[PDB]
Amino acid sequence: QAGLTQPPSVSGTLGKAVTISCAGTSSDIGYGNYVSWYQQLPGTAPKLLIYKVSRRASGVPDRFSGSKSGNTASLSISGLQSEDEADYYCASYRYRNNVVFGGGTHLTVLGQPKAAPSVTLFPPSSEELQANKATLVCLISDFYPGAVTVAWKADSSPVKAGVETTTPSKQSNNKYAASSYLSLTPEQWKSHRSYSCQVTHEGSTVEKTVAPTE
Amino acid sequence: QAGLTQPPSVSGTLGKAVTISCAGTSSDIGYGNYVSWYQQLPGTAPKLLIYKVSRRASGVPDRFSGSKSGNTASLSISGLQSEDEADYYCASYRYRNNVVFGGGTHLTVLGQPKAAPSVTLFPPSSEELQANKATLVCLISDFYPGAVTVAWKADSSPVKAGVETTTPSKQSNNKYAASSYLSLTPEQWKSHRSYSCQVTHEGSTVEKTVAPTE
Amino acid sequence: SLLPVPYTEAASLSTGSTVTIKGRPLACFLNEPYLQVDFHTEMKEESDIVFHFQVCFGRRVVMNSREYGAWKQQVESKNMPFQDGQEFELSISVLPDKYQVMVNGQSSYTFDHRIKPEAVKMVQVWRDISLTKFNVSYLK
Amino acid sequence: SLLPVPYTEAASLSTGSTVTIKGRPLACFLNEPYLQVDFHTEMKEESDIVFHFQVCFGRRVVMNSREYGAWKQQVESKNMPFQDGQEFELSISVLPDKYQVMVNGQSSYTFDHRIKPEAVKMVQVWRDISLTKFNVSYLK
Amino acid sequence: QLQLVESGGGLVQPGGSLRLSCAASGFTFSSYAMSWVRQAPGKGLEWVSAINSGGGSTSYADSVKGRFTISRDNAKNTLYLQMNSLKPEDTAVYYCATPGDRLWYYRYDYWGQGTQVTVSSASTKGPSVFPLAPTAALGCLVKDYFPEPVTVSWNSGALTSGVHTFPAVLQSSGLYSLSSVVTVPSSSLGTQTYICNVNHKPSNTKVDKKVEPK
Amino acid sequence: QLQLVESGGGLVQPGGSLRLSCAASGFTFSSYAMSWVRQAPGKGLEWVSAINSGGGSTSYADSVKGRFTISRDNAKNTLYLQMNSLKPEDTAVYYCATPGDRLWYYRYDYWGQGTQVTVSSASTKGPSVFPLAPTAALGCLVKDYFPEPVTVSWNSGALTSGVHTFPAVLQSSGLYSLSSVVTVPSSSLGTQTYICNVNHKPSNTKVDKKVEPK
Ligand SMILES: [Ca+2]
Ligand SMILES: [Ca+2]
Repeated sequence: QAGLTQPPSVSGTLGKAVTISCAGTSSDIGYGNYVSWYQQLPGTAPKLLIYKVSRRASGVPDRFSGSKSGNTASLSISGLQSEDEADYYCASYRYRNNVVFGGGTHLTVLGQPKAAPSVTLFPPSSEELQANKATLVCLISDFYPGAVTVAWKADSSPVKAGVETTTPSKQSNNKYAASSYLSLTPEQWKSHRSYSCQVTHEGSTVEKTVAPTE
Repeated sequence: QAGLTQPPSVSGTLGKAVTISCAGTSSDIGYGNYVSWYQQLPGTAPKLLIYKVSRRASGVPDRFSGSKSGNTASLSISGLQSEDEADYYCASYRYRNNVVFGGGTHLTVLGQPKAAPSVTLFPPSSEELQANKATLVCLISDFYPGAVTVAWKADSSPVKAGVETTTPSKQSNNKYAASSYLSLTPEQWKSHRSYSCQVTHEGSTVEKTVAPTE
Repeated sequence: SLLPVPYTEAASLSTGSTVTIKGRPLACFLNEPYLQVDFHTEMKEESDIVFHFQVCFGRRVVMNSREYGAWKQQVESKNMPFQDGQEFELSISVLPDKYQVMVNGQSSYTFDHRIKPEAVKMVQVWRDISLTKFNVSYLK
Repeated sequence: SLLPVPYTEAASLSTGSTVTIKGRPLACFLNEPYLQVDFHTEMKEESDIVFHFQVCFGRRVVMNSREYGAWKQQVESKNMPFQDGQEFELSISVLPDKYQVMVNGQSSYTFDHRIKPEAVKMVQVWRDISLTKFNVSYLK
Repeated sequence: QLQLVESGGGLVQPGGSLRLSCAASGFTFSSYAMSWVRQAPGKGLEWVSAINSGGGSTSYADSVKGRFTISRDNAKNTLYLQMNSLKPEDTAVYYCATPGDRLWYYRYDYWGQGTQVTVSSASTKGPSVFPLAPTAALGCLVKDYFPEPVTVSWNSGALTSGVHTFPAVLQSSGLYSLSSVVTVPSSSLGTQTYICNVNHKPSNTKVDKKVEPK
Repeated sequence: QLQLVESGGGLVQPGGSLRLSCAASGFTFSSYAMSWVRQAPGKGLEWVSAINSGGGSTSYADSVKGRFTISRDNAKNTLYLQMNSLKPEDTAVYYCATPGDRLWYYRYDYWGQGTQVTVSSASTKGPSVFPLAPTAALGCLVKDYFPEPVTVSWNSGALTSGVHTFPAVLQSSGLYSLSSVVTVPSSSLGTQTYICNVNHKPSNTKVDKKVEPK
């Protein structure tokens, strides 16, 4: 059964406009005025933006508008803001199936100022070392765009083993955060001169280093 | 009969406070709560500020306050503004005499920026010269403080005869205006090289000159 | 001849239904009498309001809905066909997508459906008016 | 037992006079019924109002005067001694410099005289209340 | 909008009579007490007379008692002041004001613009009007008139921005002169016609003077 | 304030059962239809079940029909979801939402925070908590737990400003780790006690860890 089909990714420019399409069938979008649009940030409940195809929800400004033509609905967003960089879902009643949803669209808001990551590196705690384990914790904050690559070094040489890195997640200030963890034996930690976390963001690397001799 | 007695002049500083006293008798201010205060700019109707000793009139901010003690009423003005440089009158009902008024107080608001006068000088018109008369018109605008002295010159020498100068008057922008007129015979106007209006404001002279050969 | 005010009556509305009210303000327009018409989801007056129509005679009309006990986005109209000290006839028609409000036979206000008119169970007419007529009519 | 609403009565007030009103709101506090008490300069309801007392039940009280047909500086109070769905006793006492307003025996609001209370010729009680008592009493 | 407009002022010989009128609009005139308040040149305010709403009760200042009569026509919304056996000490700007009675704590909430009364053994004298040829500044010289006031408008009241009518000079001769100047764009000179409309009601002089470049 | 709070989520073996609850407050629960909506990891929203105000009419998505039962207790203001014969495809965050019915155009105006359901043949694993010793940045490392979520508070909820709890990393091992860091003034180190309160409800692990300088 064809489902509510949305583009997985769309981009719009800060201060400008963008449209998000949602293709359905004559059983759902083309059946009545039961189209809703939701905004969502990962880890939180969706928030209603539009209902009844074109009506705005509570506190939703008029720059958010909805329409439909045949079996396809569209969400239009003008005066794009940093807050608008998020996920959007269309929904409709479908004959005998209650509410059906689109797969979602991630909206990127281009033209925002570049923000370099702020990096904090923690060495293994004395408590973890007593438990015969060692974890280096590299915390990455306040970066924009929301994409980084993390490399690790044991002294001057690259180390790929025991590296675990999260995807970026949007913060309250509309910038991004991520973390990287390097697992070592307490023996490896003490045998090397130092360990470094190197974070690359938009072609620029920021590096933090910790020594067991600190 | 002693009347409502106010200080003819008071000064206060911009952003600061000032009090204006009004001394009466047990027949008026000391008789009831019938004290009113009016603001006035010369040439316009007075505007009520306070009534019933301490109540504010329509659109009058709380920085204007009134009180009384025995037979004397006081108007207090805090957060002094350029607009407050004006005349103030107290009034009270007087037993068997309806409303009695004070003689008025001129309030000067010190600490305002100094503004040099803008001077325009007009020579006699061809129409006035045909009528066997000649008037030089010296118009003085936008000066602060509101005090100027005007001197006239026939070529390089001072001319005192036929000079008529107004007192300064407050403009809408809270600066002052004045004018000076020099009466001459059409023969005097044509016989001299030039005539000048010299306006002195806070020790600085601004001069304008007109030639019959223009 | 006069009906009780507040006037509360059970109702069943759909496209084609018309609620006709004939009344008069109880004060001169200078004193700002009000008229309020609320289409409720339940018989309880504290229930949600699908369509709230509030006239401030001589000043304005406000329209809104109360959902989950909270007032939503207000709509304001400066249109004032109501005349000072006069009897009025107000009729509210249920169209597929909105209510169409007539005042003395003239189309005066509209309000898009926020909740289907089929959710209405009760109509309350109240505030500073005397009421002589409350009729629910239907045309398919 | 009920008095007509709007209730309009001629009056003569001075220091020591008390206007006592016993009534009940006609709606639950969630629906924001109003109560309005106006001390007028003349028998005409379009006349100036020396003291306007307006309760928005469950929300606030506004007090003002209407002079030369214009509303003046509003005073607002958030004090709400009136209880939802209950009968109230409101009494307005004329003191030398102000009105002192009691609600169910408790001092609740004050309003400084803007025009002498001797200018009052009429009192009007209106809006969303039922009225059982209106008494003018005097204590020298 | 509440309005009070006095009229009837002018020049009167000593011992002569004059009737002032005050036209009320924008309020229920018959509901309020009224008063006349005057202001002599360079002096304070002085209450003259008072009348209740119905017109049955009147009162007068000791200085005017037996010479002045206050009355009102509630069907015409007009207040009057009949002034007999006039004296130079009666020379003043006369204002009608309201309420000014005991129930309103004797306050004056609203005032008229005022009407000028001059008691003198002197003849009225109409002014001579001369153009002051030309942003660009141009104007009209209103010379040698008596008594005050003169009104000046530009292009029959159409032109108001950029207009500065200066307070009059009282020359040693006993005659007044004033100037009115308008600041207009240089571009408009030639294409736009500039006329000063000068009115001196005491001598019933009406002069319309076109101001052209030399 | 309207609130919806889901609970009852956790780890369940395939074929097992789980009962979710949604506690409603701040509105007349018995007046509205309710729905359960779920979101699988990295996927979109999916409507699960619906119930009318009284509880007499229910509906289910084809994927859950015959395995799930929606019910409500209007005297306890609680919505339930009884889930039987659970499958890995049932793993998701489950939200209760309202109204979601035809009369309200099927919109979801209000949502709960969601409850995590994990269907897996795997055991719960409580985390190890390690301090990350110290403006000044300090924190807690919450290592190797399963399944999500863990909650982290500081000083039993008193400390909230300056707190940044990072989204968890899912390591190659199948265990999660996260870090929570608080930015505090350098002055407070020594005088102020800093404790991270870590809760992992699936394994009923509760760890309070004091973070001290080295
Ligand atoms: Ca109309
Ligand atoms: Ca109280």
